[PDB]
Amino acid sequence: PIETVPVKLKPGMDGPKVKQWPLTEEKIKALVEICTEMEKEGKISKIGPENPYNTPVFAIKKKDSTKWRKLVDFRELNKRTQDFWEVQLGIPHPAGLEKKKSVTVLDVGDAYFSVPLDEDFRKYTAFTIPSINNETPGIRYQYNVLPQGWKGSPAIFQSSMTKILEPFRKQNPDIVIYQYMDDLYVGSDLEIGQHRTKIEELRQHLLRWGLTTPDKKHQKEPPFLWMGYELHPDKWTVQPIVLPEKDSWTVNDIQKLVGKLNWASQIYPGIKVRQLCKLLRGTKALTEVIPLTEEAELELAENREILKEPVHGVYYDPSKDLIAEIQKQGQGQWTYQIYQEPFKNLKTGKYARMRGAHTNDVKQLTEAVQKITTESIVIWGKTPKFKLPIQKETWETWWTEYWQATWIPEWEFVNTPPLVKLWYQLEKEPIVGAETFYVDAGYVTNRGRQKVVTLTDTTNQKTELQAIYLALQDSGLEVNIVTDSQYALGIIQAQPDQSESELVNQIIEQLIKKEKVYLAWVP
Amino acid sequence: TVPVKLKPGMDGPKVKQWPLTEEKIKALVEICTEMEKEGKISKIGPENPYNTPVFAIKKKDSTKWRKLVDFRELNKRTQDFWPHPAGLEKKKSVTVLDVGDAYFSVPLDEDFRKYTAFTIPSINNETPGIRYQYNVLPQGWKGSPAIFQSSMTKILEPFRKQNPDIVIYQYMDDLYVGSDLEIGQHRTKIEELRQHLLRWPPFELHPDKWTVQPIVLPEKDSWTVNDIQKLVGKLNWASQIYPGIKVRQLCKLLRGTKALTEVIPLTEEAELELAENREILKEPVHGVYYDPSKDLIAEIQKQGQGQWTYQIYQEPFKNLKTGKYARTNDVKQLTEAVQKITTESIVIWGKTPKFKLPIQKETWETWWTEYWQATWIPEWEFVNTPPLVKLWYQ
Ligand SMILES: Cc1ccnc2c1NC(=O)c1cccnc1N2C1CC1
Ligand SMILES: [Mg+2]
Repeated sequence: PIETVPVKLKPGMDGPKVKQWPLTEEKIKALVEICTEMEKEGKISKIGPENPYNTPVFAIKKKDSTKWRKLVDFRELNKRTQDFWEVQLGIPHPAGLEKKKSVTVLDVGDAYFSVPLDEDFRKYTAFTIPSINNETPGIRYQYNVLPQGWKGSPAIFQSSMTKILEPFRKQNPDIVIYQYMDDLYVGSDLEIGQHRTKIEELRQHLLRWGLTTPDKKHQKEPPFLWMGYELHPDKWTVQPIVLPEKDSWTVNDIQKLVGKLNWASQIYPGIKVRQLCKLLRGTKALTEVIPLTEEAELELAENREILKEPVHGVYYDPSKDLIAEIQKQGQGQWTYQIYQEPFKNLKTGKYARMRGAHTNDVKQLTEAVQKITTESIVIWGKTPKFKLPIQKETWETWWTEYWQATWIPEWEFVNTPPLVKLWYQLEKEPIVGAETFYVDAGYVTNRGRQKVVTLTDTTNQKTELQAIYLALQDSGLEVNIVTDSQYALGIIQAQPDQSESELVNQIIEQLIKKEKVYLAWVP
Repeated sequence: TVPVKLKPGMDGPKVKQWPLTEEKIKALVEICTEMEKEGKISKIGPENPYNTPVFAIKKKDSTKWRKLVDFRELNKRTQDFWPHPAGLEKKKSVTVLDVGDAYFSVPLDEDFRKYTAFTIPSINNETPGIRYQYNVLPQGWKGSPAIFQSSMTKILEPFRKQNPDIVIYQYMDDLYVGSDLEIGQHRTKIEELRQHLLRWPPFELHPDKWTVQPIVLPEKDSWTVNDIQKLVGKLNWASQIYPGIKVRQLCKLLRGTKALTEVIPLTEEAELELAENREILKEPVHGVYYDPSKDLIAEIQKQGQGQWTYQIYQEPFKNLKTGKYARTNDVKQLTEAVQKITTESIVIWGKTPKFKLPIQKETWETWWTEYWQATWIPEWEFVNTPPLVKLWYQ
């Protein structure tokens, strides 16, 4: 039998003492039956009138049957029970698996109910079964195995399973086993018959510990649907997504659609939700109907088309390098694909994250590269070689002018428009013969010129960018601009090419036009 | 074993483990698998909810991997234990030795081992991940050096009396051996130590040269309006520290709205002011001492071209030190610098400082272990340094 994990109640706290709520004589009987059987099988044990601890239990009817099922409410015990090692939080991504010839899934029945419980804790698992007679006291039991509904069950079960699987995994290094709650996925590259044979070996090995499973005739067959994917031993995809076909859309429908569309972008390239998402602006209710604009209609149509024919993800071949390729698919929009075999995606994706109010394509591209890097280490434990639409010269330039540090693993330029570039650069030294503008809601120039305007619905730093803006407008191709705004300075010094602020964008527009622009700061 | 406890009320750490590369993981397995065989660590069960992140760094001048356990959180939650050489920095040259293996020969209080739990993750969460805790004193833990102190004096006793010409300071897993002897007569007494130590440890600093980069003003042939403006702005910023700095006279050349590039001859009155301003900056401001009761802060600035700048203070502007580091890639450099500054900080004050790094947390968390080599890990946060500040240094 399996080792017993030492459980303890949270510090200071004491076991639960919840009175048992009333139960119909009917339910009382059904329970005495269920519990009497559990006591015969050793899962629970009649205890003495000494145990003060108690947990409420009630009966539930199971679909199809006159029979009732027992349910124990272990909330309080759960509150008073220690914290355990976090039951697996992270799940594998289909794209990190290596293909198998055969993959078999197995359900483990009698899961918890087949694993010993720490002897010192069993006294807290106490529950009482009310007797039908009024003068007679109801029977009290406690658990001897992991109880369903208890805090430490999920973790202690997995713990045990892993131990139980130790040998078998050792004797069979050619077989891969992923444990997920009560399921077990088992893949191998053995021949059909040999595979089925090994499965049976595993089945018996687990049963040697009282763990039951389904026989070949009863096992689910591929593709297996899991965590939103549709898995084959050789390929993977997201489970079939259907797009609504209607002329009345509510905010609810649009949000669900966009959500559904995002999910797909990890395998279906070309999916876009920019227009659908716009339909969400200013919405008043989840039930508000928003007419689809002409562009949203076109978008839905292309996605619908993209989704008509399925596409599959191939699995990770650990013998091959990982290649990552990024494309700019619109302002602030990027798309990336990760493959090993030239154009047989292990997976794809789209990054649209803008970090900070203002930014440029280089920063963004670089952040996209970091996001992908992190993602790969997680799925394949190694970083891909990148294929980028930026030239080394360009990157390097922006790199050494930026105050923040950053890295980019091995990467090769890929002449695939649109190539990312910098639309402008501030002179490093003031321009000779270029007029000089001194801004402070107006400006004054050395050439005698000036102008002042008033502004409403304006914030303090907003007027600051206004001055600079006006100056750009009124100046020639080359211009020197002097300001006391540390704020505006940074922004522009950052050489952004895109922004939330319209004002900034216009300034950028001006900036792109000029031949030479020198910006200076003064207290 | 010694009954250690966490600072009152405090519970154990539960730090998430930053994802690792297949390479580092394989190394950590080979290593922990081995520490298990030798009883230094043990697999733990679900009844342990604690966690400390583990990493794998490579040793310098060695092909072998080293397990770096980030006990930063645990060290903060540990109780305090109840002397830094005023002259370790004075010393001509100091060498650093890793005596971490000293601990792996001393037990850890049974009821404390739970707190040292750590995990070796698996690629793409395909397996549950290997969980262990320590049985011996773990490397990197605040308690190890402390608990091992006795046994450490009982062993440095002979060399200390035999060679009272060399100062020996310990800091966690490291040993700072300083002296003024010849570098050959040094590298020797050092190996004479590596021997007196094996009698019961792999690897010059020269804290003598560690200089305080003063603030500098441009020395120009001619001075344009722009030059003067950058000058005034910078000076003005520094007047915050050295209140004797005046610019009144410089601002006079800047009246009106001249052309940025217009060259300006400097008035007699003005040229005499700059010189005074220059003199004032030649040395660090007076009356700025190190308060042991305050955290040491360290800020870095990317100067560009593989050049960086740092300052170590406790209060703003009141700098205990300032430096510059120069050459790779941005990240490699920043990590090497952090360490260089941490060492110096240790050597001079005996405490690591708190860094303010100019880089995205994700980028750092990603590559920092590719070039880290120290046995300790300083505290750190990520910032967005302004332009003006960076311009006012180096
Ligand atoms: C859900 C899941 C999680 C992790 N790995 C796998 C699976 N399921 C599979 O169906 C699968 C498919 C192809 C290759 N490995 C797979 N398996 C591995 C076990 C053989
Ligand atoms: Mg002005």
